[PDB]
Amino acid sequence: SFSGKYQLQSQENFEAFMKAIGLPEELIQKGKDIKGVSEIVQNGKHFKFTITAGSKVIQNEFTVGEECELETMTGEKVKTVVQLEGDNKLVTTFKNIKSVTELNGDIITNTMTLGDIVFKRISKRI
Repeated sequence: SFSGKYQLQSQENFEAFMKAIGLPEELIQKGKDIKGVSEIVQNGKHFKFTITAGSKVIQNEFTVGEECELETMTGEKVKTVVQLEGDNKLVTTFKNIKSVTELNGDIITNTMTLGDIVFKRISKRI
């Protein structure tokens, strides 16, 4: 069940992922200490998610199966549609990033693999 407000506990590769895409060392060292609340609201196919990322709040929505324009960090828009397996895995290919987001009980992993980089957030359902 995806309807919940999931706050960040243990963050693996924030320095290696953010410098590989295009972000500053000041916002990497500021947002590593800040535990960000990553909201997800499932209706069914529509998913309205609100990520509180450091200072600025970045909110977007995808429809499962049908094409969706989500904001990428370096650019502006990316056509990348999510497939839902088992009521737990949200799998998509973003800007060369395999975003594998599995729900295990009352947590959520977000494993964004950019080639050799493995960016693993572990955010608990709160």
